[PDB]
Amino acid sequence: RIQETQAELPRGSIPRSLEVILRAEAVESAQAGDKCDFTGTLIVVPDVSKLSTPGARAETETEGIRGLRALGVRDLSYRLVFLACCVAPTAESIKNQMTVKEWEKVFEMSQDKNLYHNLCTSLFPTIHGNDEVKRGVLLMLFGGVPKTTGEGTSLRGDINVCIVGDPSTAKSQFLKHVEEFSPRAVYTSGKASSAAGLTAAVVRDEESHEFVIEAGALMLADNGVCCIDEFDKMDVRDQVAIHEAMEQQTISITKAGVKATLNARTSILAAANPISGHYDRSKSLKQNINLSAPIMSRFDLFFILVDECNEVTDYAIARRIVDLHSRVYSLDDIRRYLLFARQFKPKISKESEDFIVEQYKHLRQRDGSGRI
Amino acid sequence: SDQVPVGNIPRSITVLVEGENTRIAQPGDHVSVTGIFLPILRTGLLSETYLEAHRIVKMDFYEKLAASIAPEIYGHEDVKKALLLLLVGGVDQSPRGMKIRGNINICLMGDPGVAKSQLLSYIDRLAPRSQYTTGRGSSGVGLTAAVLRTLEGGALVLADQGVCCIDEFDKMAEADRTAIHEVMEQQTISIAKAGILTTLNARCSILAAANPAYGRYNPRRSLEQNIQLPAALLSRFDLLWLIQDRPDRDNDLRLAQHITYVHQHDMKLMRRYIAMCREKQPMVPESLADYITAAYVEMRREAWASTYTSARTLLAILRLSTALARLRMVDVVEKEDVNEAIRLMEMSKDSLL
Amino acid sequence: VIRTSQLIPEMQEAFFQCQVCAHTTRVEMDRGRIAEPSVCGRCHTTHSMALIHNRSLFSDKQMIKLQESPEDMPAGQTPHTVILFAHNDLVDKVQPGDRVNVTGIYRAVPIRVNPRVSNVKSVYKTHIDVIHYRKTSEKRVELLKELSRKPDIYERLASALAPSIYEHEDIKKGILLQLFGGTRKFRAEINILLCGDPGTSKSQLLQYVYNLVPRGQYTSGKGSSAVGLTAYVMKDPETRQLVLQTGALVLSDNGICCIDEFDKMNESTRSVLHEVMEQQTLSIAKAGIICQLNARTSVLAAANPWNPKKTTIENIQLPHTLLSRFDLIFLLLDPQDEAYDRRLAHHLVALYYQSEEQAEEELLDMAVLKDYIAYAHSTIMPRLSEEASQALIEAYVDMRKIGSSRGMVSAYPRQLESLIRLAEAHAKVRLSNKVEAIDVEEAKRLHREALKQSATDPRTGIVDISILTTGMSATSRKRKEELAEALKKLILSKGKTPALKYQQLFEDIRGQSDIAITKDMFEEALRALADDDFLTVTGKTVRLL
DNA sequence: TTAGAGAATTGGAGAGTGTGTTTTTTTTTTTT
DNA sequence: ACACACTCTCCAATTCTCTAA
Ligand SMILES: [Zn+2]
Repeated sequence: RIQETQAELPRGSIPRSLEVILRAEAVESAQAGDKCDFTGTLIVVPDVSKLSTPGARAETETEGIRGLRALGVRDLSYRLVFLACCVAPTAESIKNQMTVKEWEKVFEMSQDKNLYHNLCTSLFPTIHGNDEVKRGVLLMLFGGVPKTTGEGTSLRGDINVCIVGDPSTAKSQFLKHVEEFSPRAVYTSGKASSAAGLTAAVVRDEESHEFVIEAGALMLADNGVCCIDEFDKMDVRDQVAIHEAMEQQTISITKAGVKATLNARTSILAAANPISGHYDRSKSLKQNINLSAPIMSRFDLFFILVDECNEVTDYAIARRIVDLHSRVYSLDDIRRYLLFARQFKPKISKESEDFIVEQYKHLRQRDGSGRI
Repeated sequence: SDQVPVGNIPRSITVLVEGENTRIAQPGDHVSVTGIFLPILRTGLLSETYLEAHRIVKMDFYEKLAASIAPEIYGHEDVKKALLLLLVGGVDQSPRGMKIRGNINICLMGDPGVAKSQLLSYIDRLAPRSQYTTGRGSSGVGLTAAVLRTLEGGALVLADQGVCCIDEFDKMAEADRTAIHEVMEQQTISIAKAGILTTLNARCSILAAANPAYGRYNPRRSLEQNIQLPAALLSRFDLLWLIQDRPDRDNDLRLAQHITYVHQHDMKLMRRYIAMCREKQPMVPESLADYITAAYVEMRREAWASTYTSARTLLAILRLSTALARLRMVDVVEKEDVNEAIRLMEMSKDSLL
Repeated sequence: VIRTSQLIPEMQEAFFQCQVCAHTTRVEMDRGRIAEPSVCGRCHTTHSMALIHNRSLFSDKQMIKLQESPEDMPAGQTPHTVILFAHNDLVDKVQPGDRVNVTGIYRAVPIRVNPRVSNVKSVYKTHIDVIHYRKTSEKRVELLKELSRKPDIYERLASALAPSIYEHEDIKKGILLQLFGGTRKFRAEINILLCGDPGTSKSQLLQYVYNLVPRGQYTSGKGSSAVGLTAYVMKDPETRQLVLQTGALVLSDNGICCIDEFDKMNESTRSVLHEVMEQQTLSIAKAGIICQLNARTSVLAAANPWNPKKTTIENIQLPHTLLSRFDLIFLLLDPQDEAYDRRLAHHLVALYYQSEEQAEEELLDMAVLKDYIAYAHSTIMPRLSEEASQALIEAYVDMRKIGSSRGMVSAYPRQLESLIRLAEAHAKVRLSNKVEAIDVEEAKRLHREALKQSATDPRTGIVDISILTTGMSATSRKRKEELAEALKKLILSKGKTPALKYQQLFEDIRGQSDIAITKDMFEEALRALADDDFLTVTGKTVRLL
C-alpha cells in the first residue's frame, strides 16, 4: 500500500492511497517507509466473490452490472489496482566500486605523511583548536576488533567517548558535524522525543489489546554511531537499562506477554553540561558532572571544554563565522578510505605485550601510591 | 413516565404516517393518535405489531417588571434587574465582521444551601425558551449532543433562541469547560456521528451557578481562590454576584412562617412586553461615545488606584446600557442608560464583601 | 460538503471473445444489463464466449455527501443530508467542509431485500444526478517598485499589519521581518515569541498573521486542539486500512506555524518541538513504519504565566532549552497610563464606527502587501557587504565586552545568527540585494530592545544572560549557594551526632536566616550537599558522609 | 426436369429433482 | 420461499428415399 508523498499533497486535503502488486523477481524489494518510483499499468479488478464456475461457487449505496450467465441474478462491481513490472528508489563490493582513481587515492593516503593530522583537518575543517578532541573522536570511527572466547563468551569491540563543556562552546558542534559526515548514525538526547527513549519499551496494540515492543534509539543505532546530547539529564528507566547496553551490547526484556533478547551493537559519543553551566576549573571532572561512578567507568576517553573571554580569540571566532557566511581530502575520500581500512584485523606483536603490561603496571602502582 | 407502574421500565410503539398526515408530529411533543393496530408481514407464529395512523392531534414598566421577578424572595432588588436584562438582551452590532455580540451572560456564586435555587428555578420557569443542567456529568445525556443506535439531545442545543442554565458549575470537567468556551466564542458545537465532522447550532445565552470549594465564601481571599474556576473563562461573564446570607431571628422567623404556611394550606403580559420591545436595536451617538470614553477612563483610573478592568468591561457596559434602551420603547441609548449600567456593574463588587 | 468517495470506474461497452476460435465482438449495453452472446457466430459452439474485463470501455464516477447549512435550520434541530453522483468532467471538483450551490436531476431507485433474492422494497431511495455546481502582471510590479523606492517603506509595511492594534509598532516590524526571512547548512528562517497576561490581543494577532501567508498553520498547545503537533498512524474510517497522519509542524514546512497557549504544552510535545527546531526534520518509528521527514518551519508562539518582581522565564513554565531558540522575545502588559487608556478607548470608538471609507483602503494595502511579500520572496537574495560585516563583528564584540566587566560570558554564536537573519530580512524589505549597515543598525536596535525587555533582572535593572541560559537570575544562584554553606556549617557544628532530624534542621536554618526559607529551598540545599558527597537524606533524618 | 409424401435420425424446449440459506467487567504497563 | 446445477424426457425439425406432376 502506497500514499501521496509530502511534496504532492494539496493544502487542506486528506491523502489518497493505492494498492500496488509486485511479481516474480521484484518481490520484497521495498519496505514500509521507503519512497520509490514504480513502472507498470493501471488495471480493473472485479469482485471475485459474486462470480460462479464449474470449479467453485459464488460465496454470497450503489449497483453493479447484470446479465451474465456466470453471475446469475447477482450484480458485479470493480476496483482499481496498479500492476508494477519494476520498482526503484526515488569484501568484493570494494573491488567492484573502486576504479583506478579511487585505488590511487587510497594508495596515496596510505603513503601520506602526517596522515593523522591531514585527516583531522579534512574531516573537521570548521573547528578551531582542540586537536586532542579531534584525534580522539577520529579514532572512534576505526573501532576495534571483536573477539569470541572459546567457551562462547565475547569481548567488546567499540570504544565510547564523552565530552563535557560549557553551553556556550564547542561540544555541540562535534556531535552535529560527525552526524552530518557519517553513514548510518543517530542523533538524540537524554530528554528523548518518544515513549521508547534510548532503549526498547512495551506498548499495547489496540488491534488486539496485545503487548508488543517498540524500538529505542540504541536499537536503531545498531552497527552504527550514536550521538546523545544533554546526557547529564536523563530518565532513570533508561539509565538502568544503559548499564547492560554499554558493555553487553544487548537489551533484555521480561514482562507480560513479551520475553526477548535484543541487539544494541553501537559506538556512543556523549555530550554533557557541568553543574552551574560553567566548568569549575579548580575541581575534578567527577566533582563537576552529574553522572554516577558505574556509568562514568564505562567510557574509554573523557574531554573537557570551557570558555574564557579573550578579546583576540573572540574577534578571530567572529571573523571566522562572518567570513564563512560571506563565501586536502574530500568527505568521500575519507568515506572510501575508512571503508577500505576497516577490513584490516591487525595482531599485537610479542614485544608489544611487554610494553603494554609494563605501562598498565606503572599506571596501577601510581594509582596505588596516590580507581583503576 | 408518571403512568408507569412502580418499579418498571417504559415501553414504546411504532406509528406509520402516510399521505396528508405527514409533517404534523415533532420529537419530544405530546400527541394523541387514532389508528388501526396490525401485525407486520414476514417477507415462527409470534409477530411484531404497529399502529396505522388515521389522525394525529397535538396536546413605570421597568420597576413593575423588576418587582415581578421572583417575588417569593426578599431583597436582592438589583439582582432581579440584572436577570431581567439577561432575558431582554443587548444588540449584535455587526460592523463588517468586527463583531460585538448582544447576549448577556452572568454567574452567581452561592454559599452552601443559600436561596439561589429558588431564584434560578424561577427564571427557568419564567423564560419562554430555556433549559437546565448540572455540572456533575450524570448518567443521562451531556451538555453537548450525543449519538444513539441518529444524533440527538444536549442542553446547549435544546436551548437555542433562548437562555441555558448550568448548576454546580464548579464540578465541571475539562470537556465541559472546553464546550462552554467554544459556545462563548462561536455559539456552535461539534459532535462526530461516525468520524465525520458534523456541527450544530448553539445560539443561546448562558447563566451559571457555582459554590466555593470548601464551606462558606472567605472575604479574606479572591473569588478565584474561593470558587477555583480558571480566570480566563470565569471573567467572560458580564456580571458576577456573591449570594451570601446568614441567620437572623426576624428574617428566619418570616421564612419559617412562609414555608410552614405553604405546607399547611401576569406572565403573558411580561412575555408580550419582551416580545414587542426586543424589536428595537438602539444606536449610540458620538456624544454618548465621548461620554462613555471619559467615564470608562476615569473608572479604569480608580480601578488600578484602588486590576480587573479590561475591554470586556466596556463591552459589558455597552451590552447592559443597550439592553436597558431596548427595555424602553426608544430608538437610541441615553445618559441614564449608561449611568444605570455603571452603577449596576460598580455595585456588584459590593456583593463580594 | 461532508465527505467524498474514492473514484469508481463504470462500464460502457463490453468486449467478448470466443475461447474456441478467438473471434471477437462488442456489445453496447442497456441501462445496466449486458446482452451476453449465447453462441460464437464463427464456430457455432454454445457457451464459448468470455467477457474480457480490461479490454472493455470504462468511465469515471464519484459519490459526494452534502448537508444543509446551519443558517437555514429550525431552532435546536439536527441537520438533514443528501447523496450526489458526479460523472466525467466534474468528478473531483470539491473537498470536505466547503459550501456549494448545485443543479441536478432528482432521481429515485428501488432497493433489493438481500443480495441473493430478486424482491424489492416498497419505499424508494432518492439521490441527485449532478449537472452543474458553483462555489460560494507588469502593472503590479511597477507599483511595487515605486512603493519600495518610497522612503520609510519599512515603517509603512509594518504599520499595515493589524490595524486594530494602535501602538505596538516595533512588534509589527519584528513580525514583518519574520514574514520576509533570510535566504539559503544554517537555519535561515526566524522564530518569535510573545509573552504576558491572558486576555491580551496576542491570539487575535496570531490569527491575523496566519491569514496573510499561503503555507500557514494554526493550533494550540492544549490537548483539545483540532490538529496535533505530533505525527501518528491510524485506521481510515472508510477502508479501515492504515494512513500516516503528519502533524502541523510537518505541513507548515517552508511556512509559518502559529501556536497558542504555548506555555501549557506537555513534556513530550516540548521534546519533539526541540527536535524540530534544532534538526529541522522529524523522525518516526512505529508499527513497521520507519522514516525521516522535512519539517523546516517558522514558529510564532503565544505564552502565559503578571509579576514584575521576576523576569519572563522566571514567571512562565517553560525551560531555557526552548526559550533560548527564539531570535527575539516580546512582553505584552498594561502601562497604567491615562493617555494610553484614552487613546485605546478612542481607537475602540473609531472601530465602533468602522466604515467602508477606510476598510476598503486597508484591504487594498493588504492585497498590495501580499503582492510585495510574494515578489520579494520570489526573487531577492541579500548578500554581505564590508560595512555590514564590520558592524556585525562589532555587535558581537559589544556583547562580549558587556560581560567582561563581570568577568563572564555574555555572547555566543547563536546571538550573531539572530542579528544576521534580522539584517537579511530588513535588507529584503528594502528589496536590496546587499545587506548593509542600515540593516545591521536596525537589527542591533531590535536585539538590544528585546534583550532589555526579555533578559533584564528586575532585582538590578541590568541584563543578566544567565537568566536566558539557565532560567534564573544570578541572585538565585548566590542565595542557593549561601544557603548550602549555612546548612553545611549547621551540620558541622553538630558533627558529634551522625544523624540529624529534618524538621530540626529546617527550624535551625529558619531561626538563623533573615529570609523566610521555604521547604523547597531547604531541600534543594540538601540535594546539593548530597551531590557534593557531604550527606545522605534518609526520610526524616539527615546523615553525614 | 421439378416437386411432394412416407420413413428415420436427431436437437432442444421443457419439466423434475436435489440442495443451500455500540456497551460491560477485568488484567497490565506506564504515565501522572 | 426463492435461486443454481444437474439429469432426463417427449415433441417435432432436418434429411433420405420413393413417387407423381
Ligand atoms: Zn468461436
